[PDB]
Amino acid sequence: LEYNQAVNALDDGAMEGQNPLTLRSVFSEGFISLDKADITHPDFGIVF
Amino acid sequence: LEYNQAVNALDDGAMEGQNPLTLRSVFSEGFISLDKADITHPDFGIVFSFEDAEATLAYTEAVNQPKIIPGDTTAHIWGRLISAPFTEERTIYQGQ
Amino acid sequence: RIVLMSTYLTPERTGCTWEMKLILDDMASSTTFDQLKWEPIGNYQDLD
Amino acid sequence: SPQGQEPSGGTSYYVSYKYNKRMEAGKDYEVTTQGEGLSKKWYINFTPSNGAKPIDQTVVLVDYTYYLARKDSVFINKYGDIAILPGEPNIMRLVTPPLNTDPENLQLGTVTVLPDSDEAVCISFAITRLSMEDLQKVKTRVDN
Amino acid sequence: MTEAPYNTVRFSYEAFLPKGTKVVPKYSADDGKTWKTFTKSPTTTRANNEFTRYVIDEKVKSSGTNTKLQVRLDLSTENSFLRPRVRRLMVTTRDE
Repeated sequence: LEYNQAVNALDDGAMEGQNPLTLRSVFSEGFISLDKADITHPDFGIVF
Repeated sequence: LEYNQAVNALDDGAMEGQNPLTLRSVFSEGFISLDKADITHPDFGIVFSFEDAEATLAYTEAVNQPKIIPGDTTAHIWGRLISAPFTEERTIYQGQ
Repeated sequence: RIVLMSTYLTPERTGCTWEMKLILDDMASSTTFDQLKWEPIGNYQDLD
Repeated sequence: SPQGQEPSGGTSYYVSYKYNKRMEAGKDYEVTTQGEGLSKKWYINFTPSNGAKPIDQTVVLVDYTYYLARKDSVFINKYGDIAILPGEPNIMRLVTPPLNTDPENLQLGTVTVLPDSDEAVCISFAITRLSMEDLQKVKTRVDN
Repeated sequence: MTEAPYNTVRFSYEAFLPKGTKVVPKYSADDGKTWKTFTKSPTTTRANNEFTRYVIDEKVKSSGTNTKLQVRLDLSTENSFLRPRVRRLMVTTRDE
């Protein structure tokens, strides 16, 4: 999994990939991480 | 996740482009191995740090064992060992 | 660069501090162990 | 008095130089802070408010006191005679562990008592119980 | 690269260079014979809260493909304590 982590971080790192960079960037949320929850939008009437 | 990742390699002989299809292949280095390093190129001179995953310029490893000023050293040099200043005391005696 | 890899036991009710008075090739001629203080070093870990 | 050539009193005459002024506190530098937490730092702002500053890209040199952190290696023993061992005092960069070898007091790491303060940090070569910390070494790279 | 012959190399790599330290990023598409500096410049982006990443991308064979290669970082400095530091080499050989 760490060989595969180096392949992904360095060789997906190297791209020549996707449709080059059509997709710019990503956000992801399991409904689990304090740093991706915006509780500073106290609109957050929800529980993980 | 490893056998779903193995399944991704079982897509990847067949995957549709993955890229558009442009990828040739990658040479890549994380500085915990000798296998991508051309140390046989004798101008090579880095010091990879083998779980730390970084290197810098190679180093001259100047090892020293310090040497003792025996008076200023209040410590008794206990044979090979070194120990505080002491007197003896007779902790035990049987006199029969 | 530097290392301490001296070796000892400090039993309980004992202690072993390790220190240098470092005159440097980075320092002037008169700078000697009078002017230097006991500057401490950690064992089994690298130092600069 | 070496008796070469000289100006008059009323010839348009002057002297000029860069001078190493003793730069003055608040006058020639305020201090401000930037970066915080694991990055908390201080800045001799060559007073953007007040400064008789040097010329741009001509020297500044600063004297100051600051707090050492202290990397208090803490350990526990066969009935709580804890080696609460106060650490090597240095800045947090390499505030460093006294590597205690009391054979009762077990390696828990360090209560790194904070600079100008009290608290704790543990980034170390120090190893706790039988490397069973391996469990998290594994789970971390999994979680990456 | 006879597995995927390359006209192009993205010599992407990562280094924290202290003051005045260097890496020269190089290829010898002739497998380590003539150390050519990468003739198309790295995108010297800040990598993270420390390092610079250095995304070269370059038609290293101008005229069809190289089938083979060597690539390099010439770590170098003004003193033994300004030490250039290196990680995350990310070299797609490429055919674009």
